[PDB]
Amino acid sequence: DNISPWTITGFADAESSFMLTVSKDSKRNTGWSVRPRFRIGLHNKDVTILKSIREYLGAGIITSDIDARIRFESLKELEVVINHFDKYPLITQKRADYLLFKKAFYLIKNKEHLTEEGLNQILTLKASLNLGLSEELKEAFPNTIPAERLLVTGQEIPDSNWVAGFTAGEGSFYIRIAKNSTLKTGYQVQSVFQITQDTRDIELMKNLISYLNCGNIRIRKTCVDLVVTNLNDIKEKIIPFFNKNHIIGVKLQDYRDWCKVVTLIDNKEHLTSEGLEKIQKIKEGMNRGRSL
DNA sequence: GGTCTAAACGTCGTAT
DNA sequence: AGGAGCATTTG
DNA sequence: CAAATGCTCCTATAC
DNA sequence: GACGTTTAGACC
Ligand SMILES: [Mg+2]
Ligand SMILES: [Mg+2]
Ligand SMILES: [Mg+2]
Ligand SMILES: [Mg+2]
Ligand SMILES: [Mn+2]
Repeated sequence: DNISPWTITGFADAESSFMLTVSKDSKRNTGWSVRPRFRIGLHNKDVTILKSIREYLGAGIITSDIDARIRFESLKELEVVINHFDKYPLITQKRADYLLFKKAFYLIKNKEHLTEEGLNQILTLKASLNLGLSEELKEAFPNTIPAERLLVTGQEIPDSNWVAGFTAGEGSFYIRIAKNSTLKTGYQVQSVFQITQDTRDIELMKNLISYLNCGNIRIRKTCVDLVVTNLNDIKEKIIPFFNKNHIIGVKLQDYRDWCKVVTLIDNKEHLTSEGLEKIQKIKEGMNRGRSL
């Protein structure tokens, strides 16, 4: 069963990397090797997420050693990647990374990089890309101005599957058991839904809430969590949403278990000892407690 | 004051 | 998630 | 040859 | 990402 282009970019907003590697190479005429890359790497457990992305695009090399990756490094394969994101844009601050990457891509594809002028222009871009220029690259190209980075603002969720894609990456479905004397069982049971993202996209988080019509912002010193704790919102909004917009990967099974636990809470089995014991068993085979 | 939900407040460690 | 470079193939 | 791409190993904090 | 405890205060 094929994936949706929107869950792809959603997941890519969450997990993907756009990269430029600039390495010394005296064999080249500038003395420097310049290449672009696009990659997603994750736990071996989710090889099959990459496989469904590879089936979709018909491009990309998949590896599996200590982790599992899908990479696009040739021009032929990057054309496919750029055809994708021009048609289905990113909406996090990764958009800015992408626009820099795309800039550098054209330079390279057009061979404009085999040139002092090009090489320099490509560094301005690298300087503003993800982690910027390293201490040694800063030395090799002294006082090179970082290219202007688009501050990505006022973004509207383009498709509901974008959310399913993004929460497949940054989302979490867990059950919170709290030691509390004032409950007959001695514990509080709660269903929590969560999305996490660096504070630079707090704007985006704030209207995911508007999009879903539920949840609270939580700033932890920074990061931002979108947290839904309200049981009714989980019952009427979150579950039916993800029932329509499918999570991909192993998280699907955590979602199912979680969803099963919501029913139990809904039927109030969490207020009886047998209920609590049952939930604890499901919960312990869930997220961090699942296996091979 | 008993029982409970919501959510504020808190932290660990590795998948990404 | 993000990084860098040696190894090998290409034209 | 020199340029492109393959392959594989290093780093570390946003989730 | 996912696990844990404390606090505000609703409802009976
Ligand atoms: Mg991320
Ligand atoms: Mg994950
Ligand atoms: Mg990082
Ligand atoms: Mg993460
Ligand atoms: Mn992530």
